[PDB]
Amino acid sequence: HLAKKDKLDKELQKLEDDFAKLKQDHANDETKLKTNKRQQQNSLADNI
Amino acid sequence: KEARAEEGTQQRMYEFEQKQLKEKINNLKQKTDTENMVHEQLRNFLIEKEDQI
Repeated sequence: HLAKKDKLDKELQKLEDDFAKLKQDHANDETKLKTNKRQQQNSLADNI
Repeated sequence: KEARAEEGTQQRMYEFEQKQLKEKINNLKQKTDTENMVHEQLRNFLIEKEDQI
């Protein structure tokens, strides 16, 4: 059972690393989109 | 009987534990997929909002 557990527990670190990088990319994309949208709103407000 | 039943119960618990543990890789993949789906929805939202503005 312990060997089963040890073999099962691997391939996990890759899951966490890939998800962490994916979440970093998600946050960067969301921040960029929000900043661009806010800049568009700034342009609209200056026009107004 | 002690020896046999104790080994049997030990294996029962080990197999139940293996059942429980052979889900964490699936859960990590599901978590990554759900994060991707949330990012997809929110990115569509952000792009649509910026385009409308």
